[PDB]
Amino acid sequence: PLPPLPRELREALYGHRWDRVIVDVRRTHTPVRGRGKREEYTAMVATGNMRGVFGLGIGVAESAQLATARAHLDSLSRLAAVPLYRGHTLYTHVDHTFHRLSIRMMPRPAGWGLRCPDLLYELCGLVGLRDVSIRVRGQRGSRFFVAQCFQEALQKQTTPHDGVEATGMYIREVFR
RNA sequence: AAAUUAGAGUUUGGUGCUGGCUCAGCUUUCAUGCGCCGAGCGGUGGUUUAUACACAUGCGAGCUUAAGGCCACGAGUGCGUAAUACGCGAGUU
Repeated sequence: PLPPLPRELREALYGHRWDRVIVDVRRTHTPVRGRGKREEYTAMVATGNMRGVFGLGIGVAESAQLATARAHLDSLSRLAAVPLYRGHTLYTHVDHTFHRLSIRMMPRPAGWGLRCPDLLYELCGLVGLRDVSIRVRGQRGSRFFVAQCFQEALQKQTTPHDGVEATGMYIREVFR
């Protein structure tokens, strides 16, 4: 089989910096009419550029290298952009729930460090979150749902630069 | 110049739930093995944790002009007490 790569993505791999993280690789099972038990390796690859554009890719195949390569290229096909404060923290408090998992995410002032669970440490270093305290609640037994949940939870927040043109009201003085 | 939330493994042919068990965290013992006991300056800590069990012996309240004058402060334990207790807040005959 052959995985796809476009033309205009080939200004980006020559463009931004990039890092790659496999989320988890999982072996599923199916007993099938005719020959027996067919398995697929499902692989989940995250890819960011450490400046606030994040990507996820889920891939399914028969063997582990081909599965991780498919999810590797699927993530690099699928990128979404996430606003940060100066590349280290998120704008608001963030709460979200994918499948039924209660993530709770807070901003922290820069130089707090990442106080953060296992895979989400590489995830926040991937997209570029240097200073965030998180906790995940509910059944945390799946890596895939915390990855997808984290992508949507990043996409939830609100940006202040879409106001100053049209609110008549200037937005500055960040002194605590 | 206000200093502020870590999970993972475990259940099933697999997936997700459902809550439980465990490990990684910090603190804690004259704990129990195995090993050193070089020497000094120190902090500190033992509620002999328990027995409010039985105490050998020695010492802990004597001072002072026979006689008289002053020795209810210090130390220990938590039996009893669920409220004249203890804490907090007002006023006192």
